[PDB]
Amino acid sequence: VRPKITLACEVCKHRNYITKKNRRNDPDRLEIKKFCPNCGTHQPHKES
Amino acid sequence: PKAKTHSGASKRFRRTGTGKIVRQKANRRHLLEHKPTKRTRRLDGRTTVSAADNSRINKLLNG
Amino acid sequence: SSSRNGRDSAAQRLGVKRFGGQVVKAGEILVRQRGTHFHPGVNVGRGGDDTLFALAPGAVEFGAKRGRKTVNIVPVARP
Amino acid sequence: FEGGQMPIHMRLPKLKGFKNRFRTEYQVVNVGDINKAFPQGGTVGVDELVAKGLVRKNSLVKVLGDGKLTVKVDVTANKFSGSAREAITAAGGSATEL
RNA sequence: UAUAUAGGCGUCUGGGGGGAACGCGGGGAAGUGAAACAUCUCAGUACCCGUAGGAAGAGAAAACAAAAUGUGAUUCCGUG
RNA sequence: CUGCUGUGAAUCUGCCGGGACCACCCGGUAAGCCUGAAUACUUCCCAGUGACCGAUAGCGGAUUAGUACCGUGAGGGAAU
RNA sequence: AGCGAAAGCGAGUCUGAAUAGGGCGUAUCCACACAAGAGUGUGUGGUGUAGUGGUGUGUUCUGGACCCGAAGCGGAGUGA
RNA sequence: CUGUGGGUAGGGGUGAAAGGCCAAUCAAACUCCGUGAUAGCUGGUUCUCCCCGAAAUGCAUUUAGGUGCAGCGUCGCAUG
RNA sequence: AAGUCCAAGAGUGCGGCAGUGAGACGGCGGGGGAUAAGCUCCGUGCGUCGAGAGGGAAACAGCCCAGAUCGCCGGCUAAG
RNA sequence: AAAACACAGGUCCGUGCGAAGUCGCAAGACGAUGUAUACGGACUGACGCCUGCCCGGUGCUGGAAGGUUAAGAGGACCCGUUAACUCCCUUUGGGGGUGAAGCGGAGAAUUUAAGCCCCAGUAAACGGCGGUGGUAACUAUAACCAUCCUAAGGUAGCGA
RNA sequence: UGCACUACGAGUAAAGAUGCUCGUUACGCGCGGCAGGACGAAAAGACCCCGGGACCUUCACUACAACUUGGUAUUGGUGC
RNA sequence: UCUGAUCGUAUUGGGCCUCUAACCUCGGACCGUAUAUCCGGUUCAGGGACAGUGCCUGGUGGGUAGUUUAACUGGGGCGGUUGCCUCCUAAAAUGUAACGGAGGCGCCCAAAGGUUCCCUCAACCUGGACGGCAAUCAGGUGUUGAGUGUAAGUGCACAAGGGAGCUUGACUGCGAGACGGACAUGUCGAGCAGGGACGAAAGUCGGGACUAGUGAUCCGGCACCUCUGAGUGGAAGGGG
Repeated sequence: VRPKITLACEVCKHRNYITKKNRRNDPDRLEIKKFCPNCGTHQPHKES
Repeated sequence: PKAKTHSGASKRFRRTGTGKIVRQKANRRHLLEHKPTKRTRRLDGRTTVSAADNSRINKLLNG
Repeated sequence: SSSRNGRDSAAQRLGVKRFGGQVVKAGEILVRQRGTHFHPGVNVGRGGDDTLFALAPGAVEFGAKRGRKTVNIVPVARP
Repeated sequence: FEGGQMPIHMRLPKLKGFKNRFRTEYQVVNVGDINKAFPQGGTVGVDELVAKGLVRKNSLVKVLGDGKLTVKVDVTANKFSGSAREAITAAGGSATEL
């Protein structure tokens, strides 16, 4: 009902974060701006 | 008969230049989602083994 | 019979860790609490779990500001 | 044995890394020791260092610049640290890596 | 059952069994330890089988090492 | 490296070994052998040794000793 | 001679784009300065760092492991 | 019913079945060996005196009559 | 800030060696019990026994006095 | 020493005969110098009256079409190294993309057994063998009213 | 069979005393008897619990002995 | 010959009927052999390419074997419990037991996080339409009495409670001096690149008012890495 989701950077496709959403409340792949360390700037991060 | 070294201790502990026995902290292998990065950093790296366990760790490492 | 009780959490060892007059480094935990029984005072900060710690060094001083017990750090002049 | 609870040699993680079977390790001698052993300077090879008792007899010698160099030395070691080479040159000597 | 054979007759030559240890080749436990236990250990131990000899097995690299005009059968010690 | 089961190659532009495969590169020419010394042991014999025992010790056995005795037996097994 | 997981570098090293701080090391101690009073640092200059072989002793490791004691387990045999 | 001579043997025999009998022992005989099995258990552990001197708590524990570490003793150093 | 300070034979740190980890009763504070138990579980820079002789409670580990270095056929006392 | 075992009698099951079963690694043996009116096994236990219902669970005995289903030479694809292709720097050589022959991996489609799933039997196989409650069920009672659930509801007989 | 010139009552005590307290009783030593005590002897309680065994059971686990598949030795003219 | 019904050969396959030669027969007769229900040679008669066991393979498998079948526990069993959080026990620091008294927890968050800025909630009428105890938004009155996502507390009205704007501070990467700390887990993060807004300047944030919402190590997965790569090149594998 709330899986461990892995957010990856859209630019480098580095799996950077592991959060938990609710698959029901927010079924769509989560999109939030966080910075990959290797990129440096906050870039859009999406579920794997 | 040579004194055999404990393999597990040999693999989990190390000595520094001065001789301090160092170890990595537990709770950093898996189930890392909920752990705040502050806890993960606190657990990161090596620390000297506590004085209480220093004796038995040294005995296991020497023989 | 059988009692439905028998449980209790591990005591968290709360309370004041530095009392008024104790000199502390910049960062020492002055109090541990669940709410804000003590509110942070001058050069005292409040942490995530409501821990009062010293933002600056010096002696702890318990006071009251507007009917709220407060923990302050008064600087200690180097002699 | 620790009473049956997970021992300290099992509840702690194994230290990270590998030992690198092929690691090339150097017996090191510092330029301060070069000074102390050779106040006269001169050619200082692995044989000279071993004779003066600064490195093991059959080993890859490396030179490090920890002390201070004040004499002309023609050192010859498998490798030289940057500081060791710099001090060897500054003292009017030469650092032939061989 | 026919060239032809299993076998039968006669003669020489050997074998048989014992032996404490060591050898080689096979089979191969369990108590035990793992503070339980099965992997594992015990242990290739005990025991068992087959076999030698004064010794035996291995032995003269289609080897090992790594760029050294490297060593050059095996075995056995010390180290590693 | 090896056992049992199948499948099963070429003979030097061959084949192995380098802990899978290469312009590779090195080691070289297996699938048949015999080979002393260095090594292990002491039933037995000889000459010695002991900061070994000294008759409840030392071999079980200084005398009858694997005897007497016990057990159907394997076996156990003294005392002096 | 350490740091690190090694290309490794080396009185430094690891972490880190980030001379950002920390970890671990540079025996120890003394003086000089520069700094900051966040608990002291930074360099500079001094004396120069102490292991390692026997061996005693106490613990300890592998062995029977201070000594005695099971019921039971295994191997090979003996018994109707 | 019984004599004599036989046969069946240990995870096996035999059992008009009692788990009975299998050499005064049988819910797996006996002897030797593994073997000085192992036992968190019980017992025992031998001369003296001088100094100090506990603990029976905490945590954890396939743990609760065991053990690890801490607490408390002692002996060395260091601070004083 | 003093006191104790030719000592408490103190505190702290690091090492060698531990033993202990079954506690008992008494006073006080409490839980369980019936605000029974010589009950049970806690707290107590509380005590004593444990590990403590001596005097008193008659006898009587835990109560009161009092902590035995030895010898006196000396004296003063504690509880009583 | 019995109420237990056995027993003669019964029933079921197995067995086409170096049988089944058993001792054996095996050979061989017993069974049996026997032959289905014989053997082995299970239960019951003379004899007499009888052994009523149930094959749902589990065994056994047959198999209904499927599905699942190891061991293989079914070996797509993919992956390693590279003869070689292309291009960048850079030019007395290393940076990407494509990459045959091969040899070396991991290997999917497809592929057929038993068993399982599944259908029918089997209770002298292990085992099962209720309610209603509306009746006069007779108010000693066996059926009857017509009722839910399974596979069925304990039939005769006996019973402190 | 630790002792011994081994009383009784009420007590106290590890809560059932020949051995301790305060009393009571009792000349020493035997002999024949009886069995109330010495928590009498016997057998390191067969109960209970804990630890460990063994054997037994089973839709406990893991194995192993006892049935199907592939090709191997089985084998082909012309077959479908 | 390209989509393509049929091609005839040779190679190799699932299956059915078989020809006998493998192999089998405790079916017969012979001979070794005077003795012989042994066995093994010949032969005949049957099976037959099955069966048999060999290797590998699936199933059934207490038939046998080795084992495991927890502790606490006012004896043991039955029952109950075992980890975490909150309270009282708990003797005004910390801590403190019982099979003591009570409850919660193995979650919810993409907003219920961050940040800026605003607001206060209960309880009664002058009074109201269907409108009642309770709706309204009736503020008209009334002093912080409700509400905190969720147990309990400690807090919160200054708000931590109620609203909106933007946004993704789980600064993720690097990390202060410090501290909470039998051995195995927590509080601030002052600084750094890169952010978030609101804005306007100043400004604050390392998920939540706080303490539960979790599981060491070992083993392996999966991504990225300027790490190693058993002669060298890669590769496998390993490492971070």
